Amino acid sequence: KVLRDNIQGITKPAIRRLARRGGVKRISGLIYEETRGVLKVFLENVIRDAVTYTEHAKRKTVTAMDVVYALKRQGRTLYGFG
Amino acid sequence: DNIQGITKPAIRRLARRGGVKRISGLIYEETRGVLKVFLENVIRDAVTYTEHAKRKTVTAMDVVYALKRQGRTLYGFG
Amino acid sequence: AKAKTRSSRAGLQFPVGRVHRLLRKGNYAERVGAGAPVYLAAVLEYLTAEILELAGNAARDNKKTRIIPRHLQLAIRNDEELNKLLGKVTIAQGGVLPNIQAVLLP
Amino acid sequence: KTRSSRAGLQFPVGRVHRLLRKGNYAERVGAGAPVYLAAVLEYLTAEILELAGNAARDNKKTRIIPRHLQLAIRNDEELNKLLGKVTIAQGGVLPNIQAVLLPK
Amino acid sequence: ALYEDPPDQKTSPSGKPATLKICSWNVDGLRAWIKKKGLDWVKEEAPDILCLQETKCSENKLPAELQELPGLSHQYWSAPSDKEGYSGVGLLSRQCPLKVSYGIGDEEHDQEGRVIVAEFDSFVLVTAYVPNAGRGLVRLEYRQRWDEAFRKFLKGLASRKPLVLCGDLNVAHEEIDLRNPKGNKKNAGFTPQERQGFGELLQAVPLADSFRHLYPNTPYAYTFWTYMMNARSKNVGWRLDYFLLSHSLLPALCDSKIRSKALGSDHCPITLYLAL
Amino acid sequence: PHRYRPGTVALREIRRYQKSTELLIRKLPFQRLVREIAQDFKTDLRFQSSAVMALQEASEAYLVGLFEDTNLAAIHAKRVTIMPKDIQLARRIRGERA
Amino acid sequence: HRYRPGTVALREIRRYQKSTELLIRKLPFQRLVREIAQDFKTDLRFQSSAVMALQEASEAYLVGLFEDTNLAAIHAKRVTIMPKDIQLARRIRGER
Amino acid sequence: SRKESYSVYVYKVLKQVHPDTGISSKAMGIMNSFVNDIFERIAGEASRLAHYNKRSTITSREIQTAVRLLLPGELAKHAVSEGTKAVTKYTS
Amino acid sequence: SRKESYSVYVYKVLKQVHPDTGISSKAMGIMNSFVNDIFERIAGEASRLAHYNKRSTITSREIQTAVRLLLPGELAKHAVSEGTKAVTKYTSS
DNA sequence: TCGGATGTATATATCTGACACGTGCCTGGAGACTAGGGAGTAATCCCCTTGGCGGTTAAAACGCGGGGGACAGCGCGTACGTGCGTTTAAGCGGTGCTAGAGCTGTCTACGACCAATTGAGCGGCCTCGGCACCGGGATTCTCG
DNA sequence: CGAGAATCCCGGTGCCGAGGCCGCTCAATTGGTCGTAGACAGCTCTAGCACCGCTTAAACGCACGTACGCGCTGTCCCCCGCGTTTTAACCGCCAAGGGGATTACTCCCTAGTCTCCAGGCACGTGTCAGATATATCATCCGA
Repeated sequence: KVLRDNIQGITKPAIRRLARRGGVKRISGLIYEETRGVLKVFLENVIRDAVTYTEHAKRKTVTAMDVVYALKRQGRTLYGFG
Repeated sequence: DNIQGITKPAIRRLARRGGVKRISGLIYEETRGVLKVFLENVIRDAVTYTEHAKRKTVTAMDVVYALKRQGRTLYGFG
Repeated sequence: AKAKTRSSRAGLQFPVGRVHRLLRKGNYAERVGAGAPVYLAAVLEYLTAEILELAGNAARDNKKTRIIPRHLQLAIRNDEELNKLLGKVTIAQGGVLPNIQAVLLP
Repeated sequence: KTRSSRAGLQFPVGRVHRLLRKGNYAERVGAGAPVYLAAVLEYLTAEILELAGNAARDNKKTRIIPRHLQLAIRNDEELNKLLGKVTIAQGGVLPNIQAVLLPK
Repeated sequence: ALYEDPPDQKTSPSGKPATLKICSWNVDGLRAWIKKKGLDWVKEEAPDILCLQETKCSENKLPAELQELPGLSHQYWSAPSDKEGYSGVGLLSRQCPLKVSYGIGDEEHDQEGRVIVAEFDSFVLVTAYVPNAGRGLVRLEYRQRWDEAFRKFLKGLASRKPLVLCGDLNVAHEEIDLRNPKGNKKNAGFTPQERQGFGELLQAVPLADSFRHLYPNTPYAYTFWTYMMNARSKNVGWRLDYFLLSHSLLPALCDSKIRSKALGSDHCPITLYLAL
Repeated sequence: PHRYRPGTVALREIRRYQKSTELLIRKLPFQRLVREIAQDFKTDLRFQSSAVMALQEASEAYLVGLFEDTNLAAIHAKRVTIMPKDIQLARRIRGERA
Repeated sequence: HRYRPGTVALREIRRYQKSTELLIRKLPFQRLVREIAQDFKTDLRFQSSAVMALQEASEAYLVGLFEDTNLAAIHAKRVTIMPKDIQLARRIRGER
Repeated sequence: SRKESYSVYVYKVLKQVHPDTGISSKAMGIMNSFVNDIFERIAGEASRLAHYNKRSTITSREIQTAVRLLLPGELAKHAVSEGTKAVTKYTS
Repeated sequence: SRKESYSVYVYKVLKQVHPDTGISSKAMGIMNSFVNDIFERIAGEASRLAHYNKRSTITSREIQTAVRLLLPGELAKHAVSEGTKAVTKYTSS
């Protein structure tokens, strides 16, 4: 089953809550459309490396370890998974 | 205090290559601190490398290693 | 003979033997010195003790006895030298340190 | 005879293989790994040198200097991604004046 | 913008066919021009006589492309003795001239490499690279003295057989002869002094401007375009290269062409058709 | 009847969501987004729940850092309202787009 | 007869962009490096290539910082570069 | 597949530092990853030092220099002091 | 004693791709540093890939995956294609 | 609208010191043969992911003031650039002089490596106490 | 300044996982050997440092004009706070199947060792690309 039009699933209130946690007080309307692209790009970059890692090991499930290594490649170094 | 050796025209010229048309009167005093901090950061690692190598001559390659550890990779000296 | 572990011999708490085994199997160099695992274990236990002490202080501040990732994340961010050692590291389910810019507050 | 000539390359294969073991990267090194890596390395500089001189021949010179390598790398759109962090000795800088600064 | 030179007229006003084709070209570095394969163009044009200016080449350094063309076999060359790499002129001819000489009176002492005189059966040919007034007019006074000397020299010649003068006369005579007249108010090539010199040349010798005689009101017709600012692309040029003729030769005049498309210099060739 | 002024609720909320440590993004939409992104590279993959949680946490950390940086940029320009050009500035100065 | 303020400044930017020179007097920089390194270890000997490498790295870092800060100042609807802009660029680059 | 994590050792260190403080499983995972990452950094820098100085073994001096390179500020000063004290006690 | 450098091979490649261009000594030193750095990056990534899978060999699979990981899109595709061509060329004879 | 101040495309004449090519030889690469240990293949099973159904409701979507902030426009006055005479220190050229970097010759200590062995550490199973929460009341902020 | 909303506190409840316990490991430790590497002494040449003198490019202090940074005002527009209506997330529940670890076996690829030679690195050297240096408009400012 193939999937379509899922980037809109990251709703406006979710962006508002993330921005509030970041510590902003007033948000312009054209921010939502910018972040749904920024996060898309970041996710595309991480998933490419994760899929490469899982494909090399001749696996078919993206283990959390693969995502951890993909993150570490770009200098993010998530702590708490494996 | 040879941070005074980095003269106002030299800072101005670095800014010009960076592409700045107008410079305020406080950058000259402010950028010397950034430069000093930056050097301290690379001079410490270079001296540590030399001290470990039990030499006392900070060779250029040690400086290259010191830059490479902080991400500022440098080509041309080895 | 009587058996005394190097972890006990050196007066540390981390296992010197496990560090030694990881150093050789890790392919870092074909020869491993005698004192290298001892030195490395001492440094590791020092750093762990420091971060755990700060986390415990933060937890006791919140009137909680247990240490949860939120406490580790405040302990890491509030200190300055730990923060630049772990500048490019994020703690899962750790939250963010509460600073709001003063311009925003009347 | 030489392995590089057998595989139709220019970069050495024996030297790469010697580095691959001496560098202590793994306990065993495969036979095809040096050839693959030598091919990749040759392709990379084939690309850098191909760009660098055009960037030299456009300026009426026949000799490549650091400036031409800096221009060729910065003008590219993915080679810049590959070499974003590196700094080339006296490589100068791309000529880029921001618009406001140019008086309209 | 632009200019298209009209088709070659090859018969005289009285209906006689052209028998003589002369091409003049400031090649601005003969060697370079040959590598710019300027001789391939010459072969296509197949002139009877070829006059070259600003060769910047002493005779010992002429490319072996010298012999390449059998038809132009009588060749005469001149270069300055103490300014090698500047000036230089040449004259190449299908038939052998009766007489050839160099300079305008004292070449043996002031070997300038600017002027060749060749006498043929029915006319005398002079080709010249007139001294530039220079950037900032630094050598304008010299140019004025030289113009006078040249006028007097040519007066003597024209006193016998009819004269054809061709080459780079380094002046745009009137406003119609360059794209930017006031833009060149005091610039070399368009000073009042140089323009007056050209007028006196026409009146004193006397001579007629072949191209302007045939095309008196035609603008945008140039023979030089500055290399800078791609002025050749934009047709921002000047008419600096001429064929000037004795009045007695006007009945022999078929056409005077500007070969705008021929590359290899910052000047283009000009070509004269005469019915002799 | 009683309505708060335009900044009070906004600040109550900075504080609550800067104090707490939940995920802040619904799990199912993010999982579907991750699956859709991953289908363009290798067909018929099978993610693990831990992997999706790790991706979620990394995304939240990245977005919060970006929002903090662009808020600093917006304050620098004598403004309180965050604008897209501020986000572009933050991304440019780090050196991500360019 | 003075050229207007925009004309000479950009005359300088274009020259200083194409040049690939060193732009900093070598002896003052060498003295500064020795003075700073005097602290960590006493009586050091600097190889000349080491000083040259330090100078190259310093020039690159300062030029990059000045670019990033010109963008910061330009965004604030201003052409003059101010110290607040440098401080903002440094904090954003995560270098503070 | 035993995993051999740094759980027991970290728990012992807490009990030493704070005698009456617990630690949850998520915090245990954070501490395990922290320890692994620091160990990897130190070992990698030690190997790089050995290779740079044409050496072939990792003596305690390489570890000391790696610690001095990685840890910023006073942390380096106290880490090297406690490490050398532990080594000195071990030798004798 | 002796210097191990890629000066000869980079000169040969330059001759092959540009038969009439020379290269100065500085640009030569930069092209040596570039090759050394790329070698370090790819070899380190291959070693790490081998370590993760509890495998003790650096074969063509680890190299190709590391090349795919490091290099950006078009460079990755072209490089892996050319490397596969070369390795098949070698194993054929 | 115009007079004066900067880019500015080709071409040739020297100086040079720095690339490009002989060259020779020695050192590392290449060819052969062997052992054996790592890796690929094969079968299994179980547990972990996928999918699908229903109920519940917290959260998202939408509409509507309205008020505060983004933005355009004017003014002003002070900071900066711009040119110029002056001084000052950086190059640049010797010149010497010694710390010490770099290489080589012993060999002794030191770490790799193998045969036992046992105890520190890991897996499965309680179990009671830390902690989230609801229920309620008291406390603090806030805007008209 | 006071009514109303948001927040902290006081406490009983029940829950689930943190911590302890016990059995069973398997790898860390002892005790030996043995090859080698790097510790140490010693030597030679190299280049880093200090000095001196001359040239002159550049840094500096100074006036002056002007332009742009910042403050202020007004306007309008658009984002927030709240209320009402979806609606899709979330929890629980189930089944199902496939693929990810496992053990056994085999085989073939590479490390190791040896001998032999050619290519590539240091060294010399003749040649000429690059650096000037001299000649031969068009366009864009300040007035």
